[PDB]
Amino acid sequence: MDTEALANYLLRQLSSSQEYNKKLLLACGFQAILRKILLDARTRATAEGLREVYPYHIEAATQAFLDSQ
Amino acid sequence: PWEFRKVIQAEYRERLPRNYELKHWKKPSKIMIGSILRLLETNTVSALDSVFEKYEKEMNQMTHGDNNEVKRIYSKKERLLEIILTKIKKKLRQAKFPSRISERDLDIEYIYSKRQFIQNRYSQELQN
Amino acid sequence: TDTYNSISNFIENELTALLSSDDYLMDDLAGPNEVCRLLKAQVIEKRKDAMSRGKQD
Amino acid sequence: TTIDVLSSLFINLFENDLIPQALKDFNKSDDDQFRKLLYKLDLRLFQTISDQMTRDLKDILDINVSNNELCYQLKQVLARKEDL
Amino acid sequence: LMKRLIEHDLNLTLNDFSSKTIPIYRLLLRANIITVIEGSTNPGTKYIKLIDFNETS
Amino acid sequence: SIKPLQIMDLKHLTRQFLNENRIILPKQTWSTIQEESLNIMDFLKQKIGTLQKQELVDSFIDMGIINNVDDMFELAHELLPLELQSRIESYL
Repeated sequence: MDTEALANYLLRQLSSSQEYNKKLLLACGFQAILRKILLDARTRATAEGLREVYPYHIEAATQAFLDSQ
Repeated sequence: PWEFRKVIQAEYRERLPRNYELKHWKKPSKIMIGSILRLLETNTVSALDSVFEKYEKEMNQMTHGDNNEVKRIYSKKERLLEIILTKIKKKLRQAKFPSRISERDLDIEYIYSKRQFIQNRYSQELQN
Repeated sequence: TDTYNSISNFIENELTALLSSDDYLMDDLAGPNEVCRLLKAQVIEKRKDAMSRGKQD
Repeated sequence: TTIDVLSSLFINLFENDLIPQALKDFNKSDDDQFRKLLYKLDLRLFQTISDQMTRDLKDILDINVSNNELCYQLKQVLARKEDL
Repeated sequence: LMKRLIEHDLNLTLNDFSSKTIPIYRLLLRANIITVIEGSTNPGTKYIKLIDFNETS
Repeated sequence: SIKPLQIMDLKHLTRQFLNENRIILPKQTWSTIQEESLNIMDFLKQKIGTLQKQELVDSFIDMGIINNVDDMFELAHELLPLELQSRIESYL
């Protein structure tokens, strides 16, 4: 499932070429949010020592992220 | 106070934190207008029913039992309420609010029915 | 049986809606208008987080 | 805050534009009862509409959070039922 | 800049690239033939060099 | 339903990122991030409703992700195929 499929998801959520580029940049930003959140989740899991992450880890990470945003 | 945009901007600046960037201002879409007019129509119907039930005796003694004048004034106040509804519709059509609100996000009947259903399920689970 | 819906429905019908309607009608019929609107304003003001659905629940 | 600014808009509009206008109309019509009680029931209409606006918006927000709280209570009840 | 890249200059960074050479650097980055690593001694300065095209490890 | 995404969509989306950088996701974490994708999309649409040139890069600077347009088309380099990042570079 490519990034263009996520752009299709976003356009069907909101419903030419320049708006396609805008939505593609939006999909890239969404992937950046997910990657940063998962990186914070691993950082906190390694801080606690657990090999995997858990829902409370990533909930705390995303609350700390949205606190700054 | 008829200047809706200034009050909207002042209340958005007052009721939000200072780091909340309101960069994007959007006019209310047609579904917002439909939901607002539906809520206003239902609440005006309920209000006029309550008023005419509460003040029926003075209305009857002043008209000496003439129900035709009662219905004529009911129609006149209905016309006035519809005129005011069109006026406030025109005033909100020149307004700004984020487009995150849908029809299901603002409707009394749907949320009330959902609350009734979840309360019935809660009581049934408590019974079991 | 269904005791909990009966309790909650009895509260939300005969306890808060009846109280609001009776207070409004009695304040309207006490005399007058501006007096009633103002008094309703502060009694609504000080009853915050007390008549909410969380409190009845 | 969108519900809050909508409530503030309705409060300002009814409390400063329509209710004082109909109150002045009610005070003006001293010669004839018939227009006088017309303006009085107009005051009834606008004031009940303003109160209904505020109560309905606060009730929308309150039921929107109370439904989540009741859902949490329902999940707790289901867990206790499973353990039982 | 190309001569510094071929000779594998260790002082190459993003500072010597002008605004006109920014599309050229983007073309080079799209080739995936350069290492983009931020300097530990000077954060914010991305040290740039080509990957080794001759190794037989 | 129609607006929430699926679990397999998230596997196909971020499976390689959890593989190159070693991440282990149990099923509860998968359901949690499936729930969180909706909140992230709502927050992104609340922050950016309409799309024009300067506001998106200003918001992404405000997002704390980037510092310039160079970071924009370098982050697009690591998240897009070659034709799409070339098209974005032609757009920026």
